[PDB]
Amino acid sequence: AFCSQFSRGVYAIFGFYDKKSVNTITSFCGTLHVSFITPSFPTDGTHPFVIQMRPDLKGALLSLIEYYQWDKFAYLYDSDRGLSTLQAVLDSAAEKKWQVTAINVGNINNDKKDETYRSLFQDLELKGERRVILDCERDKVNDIVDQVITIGKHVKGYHYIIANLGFTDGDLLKIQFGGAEVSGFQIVDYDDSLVSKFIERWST
Amino acid sequence: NSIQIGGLFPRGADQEYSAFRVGMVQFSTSEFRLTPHIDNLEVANSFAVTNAFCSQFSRGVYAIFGFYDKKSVNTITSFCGTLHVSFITPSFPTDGTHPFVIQMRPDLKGALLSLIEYYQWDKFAYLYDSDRGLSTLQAVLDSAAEKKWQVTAINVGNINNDKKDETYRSLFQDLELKGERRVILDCERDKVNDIVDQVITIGKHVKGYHYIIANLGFTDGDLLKIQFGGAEVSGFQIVDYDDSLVSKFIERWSTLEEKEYPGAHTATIKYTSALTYDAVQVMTEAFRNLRKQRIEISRRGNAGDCLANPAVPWGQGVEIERALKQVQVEGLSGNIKFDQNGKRINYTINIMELKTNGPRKIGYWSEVDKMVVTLTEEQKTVVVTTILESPYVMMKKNHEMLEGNERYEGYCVDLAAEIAKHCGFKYKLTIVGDGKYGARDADTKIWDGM
Amino acid sequence: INVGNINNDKKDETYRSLFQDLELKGERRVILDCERDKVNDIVDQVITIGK
Amino acid sequence: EMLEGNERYEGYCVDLAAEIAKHCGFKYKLTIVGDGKYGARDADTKIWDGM
Amino acid sequence: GPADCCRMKECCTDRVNECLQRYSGREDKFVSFCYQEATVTCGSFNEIVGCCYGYQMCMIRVVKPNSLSGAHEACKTVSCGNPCA
Amino acid sequence: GPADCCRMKECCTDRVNECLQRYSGREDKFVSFCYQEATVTCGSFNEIVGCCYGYQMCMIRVVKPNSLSGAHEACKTVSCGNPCA
Ligand SMILES: *[C@@H]1O[C@H](CO)[C@@H](O)[C@H](O)[C@H]1NC(C)=O
Repeated sequence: AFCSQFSRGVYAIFGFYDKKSVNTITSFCGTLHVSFITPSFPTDGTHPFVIQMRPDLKGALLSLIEYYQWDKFAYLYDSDRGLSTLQAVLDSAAEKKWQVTAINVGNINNDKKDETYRSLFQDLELKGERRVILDCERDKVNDIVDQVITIGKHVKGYHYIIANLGFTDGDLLKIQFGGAEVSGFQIVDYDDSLVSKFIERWST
Repeated sequence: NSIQIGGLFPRGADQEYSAFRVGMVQFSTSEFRLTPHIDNLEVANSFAVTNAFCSQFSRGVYAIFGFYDKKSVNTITSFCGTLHVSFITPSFPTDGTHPFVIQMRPDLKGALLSLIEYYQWDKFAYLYDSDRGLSTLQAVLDSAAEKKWQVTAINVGNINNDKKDETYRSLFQDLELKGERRVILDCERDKVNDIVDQVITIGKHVKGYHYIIANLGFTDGDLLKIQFGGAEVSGFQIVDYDDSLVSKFIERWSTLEEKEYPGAHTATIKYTSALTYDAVQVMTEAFRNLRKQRIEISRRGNAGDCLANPAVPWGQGVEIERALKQVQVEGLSGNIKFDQNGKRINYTINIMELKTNGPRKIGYWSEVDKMVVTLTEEQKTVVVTTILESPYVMMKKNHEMLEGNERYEGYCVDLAAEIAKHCGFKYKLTIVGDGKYGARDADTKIWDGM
Repeated sequence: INVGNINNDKKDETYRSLFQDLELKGERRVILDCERDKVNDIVDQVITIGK
Repeated sequence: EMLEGNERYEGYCVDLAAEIAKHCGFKYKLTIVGDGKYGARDADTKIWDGM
Repeated sequence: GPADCCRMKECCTDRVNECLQRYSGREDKFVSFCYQEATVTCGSFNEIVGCCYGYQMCMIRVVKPNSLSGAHEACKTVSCGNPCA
Repeated sequence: GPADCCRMKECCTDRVNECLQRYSGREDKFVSFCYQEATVTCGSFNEIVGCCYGYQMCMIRVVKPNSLSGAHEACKTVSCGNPCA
């Protein structure tokens, strides 16, 4: 597709990439001197000819963990946006006194996953851990949330931190009345006048 | 019967290409002869890999032998997957189900984890870089969560070599803080060597530390550095030099001239190069089995442009793939067999430990049996601390004219003489510095006194 | 407590207030005598408030 | 004669035993030695007799 | 401030465990030491008894070198006994 | 048979609460009674102190008629104080 765009002689390219294809995009845009702008996750390193629209979530997350003063917690991640954030919080856990349990939910197939989550949170019951961080795309986030409500861990005493800029993009009405604390990140403030006008135009 | 096979050698890889040529010579037969087209490139560059691959494709090669990096590996898997061209590589195994790729390198995960269980490590440090992928990391983290391990995951790959001096000193400072001794190095051999030098520099190679090198090249690198350091070092070896095959191969390898074959004059050989040799064997046996099964894979016409849309794959490719995957041969890496996806099966990873006299194999690791162990294997002056109390320990009137234990007299002095006499040691009477018996300071929580 | 007179259109917080008032007395043991639909509704609300 | 087990015995070593077992957290059954000797090493057979 | 029972126990077990971790592989030797430190940091109603006596005893008799994690995980639920005498 | 601490506390609060549930509207009056019975059932290291003293005081000062559930839910996490004195 990229070479198709290139032969057509386009001056710039706007797109998305995945953990697999991102090196192809970086390499090709870097070699052919074509500018690439993407909403997708930031590349870790110095990549020329790429303008990354997505802000870095690392600092916000680590600072939030420090804010809630979490000594020990569970970290739920997938292999889709990369382990960069995971590596980050692991290194920061090494610097601090943090005890972190890293669990990969990405390699679990959606068709056969029922008891996979029950066993997951069973292992989470082993350590008695009530603090949990979800680093995942909105879909996996929603699934995990539903599984949480099903086993009744969304009641009081549990604290969930959703890591993404999409905290209000997923459905929160589910665990909203559960009585458990939920925290997250929002990159778009709907209270801003610009965003308000945009939403007025958007809903119509 | 000229069989065109493309190949990709990263610039600076010599012994690999040397062993490749040696494989070409040894496994050559009158029936058919492989006609390699070698193309040198920058392995980390995706663009370069793409260009080389499409170049080999347009040339109409029946198979490609090469290398990839964490950056370029997806380009190779995706393209080989689309065009149905078989790719054979010594480079790190892909985590997932990748078709049309034959990975010569065995999976180290099981051997490593079983090794951890063998040494009974409850807590340790894990030093990794992102080169071969984080697959192993995910593995040891999930196994750490399952078996209740406390593991410190530290990325040494993101530290720049220009500014890295105090970074590692601070690293092992933070690591010494918790009293954690046990350390695992999963890194490229260069980074490993660097870390080692930093360790000897900071004197962390002393007794009490245990290092586990994760790779198949444990004896390929220089172990003489920390050999006398007094710290235990363990690792993995994919090439057994005690085997007759490897021994004769090594004799012929050592008799080879360095001028014609670069870096080929040696006692040993890098596991990558050996894997390359064995790869040549696998390809030869594959096409041989293709000819024995009476199946003609010969190309009718040129492949055309690899990029041309929609891409159309050739039928023969699948047949060549099946041909390669069904191969079972004997080689430097031991018994060589593949599953449906192309990963290695039934490999034997020799588990080795570095001792004073040198390295030795303490056992082997199998895909089924896990870890199995092979053949099982003056007087210092005693410092006596004491305090002055009557009549337990007292100074003699003439004590200035005497020296050592003759300075002191008392009940405890005589008792000391008796204890030393019965236990048969030389003893040195010394008075404690702070002049206290023993106590715990409520502030510093430090024990003071004898 | 009569759950039958509650209209389905406006019923959201009605059940929350119901089970809040039920939390006042600390009542755990609860008997549902209801039509299958009403049973389902009450159950779903119970899962929502995590009781 | 009317009691059974550790209730049959009373004494300093019995109470001390109860204390030790209570401190170390095990169930203990008091028994009297067979040969009725404390301990000794026979100089010939080199066999220890007694507790 | 105010002193507790449960808090003292959970703290006791955790501090003992975290302490024995620095001594890994010699662990069976230092149990009483780490128990001493833990009694100091978590406090005790009787200085002799310590924060949790039963956990200390269980650990001391069970713990073998490098077996720490399993030993603690088995022993941390044990009854502490009477924190008086 | 050690009585631990935590087991005794959770038992204490549970028995007190369960007992006070039987008296509706009189809840604030019978707190001491139910604490007595609860100390009896759960045992105590010092018979005078009871299973959990701080919880008893907390309930007595907080609990008002018909306010039982909330009062208990607030008071069950409180520090018990010194069990030996
Ligand atoms: C070869 O690999 C398969 C796959 O796990 C295994 O079942 C079999 O036992 C292996 N054979 C030997 C001899 O290890």
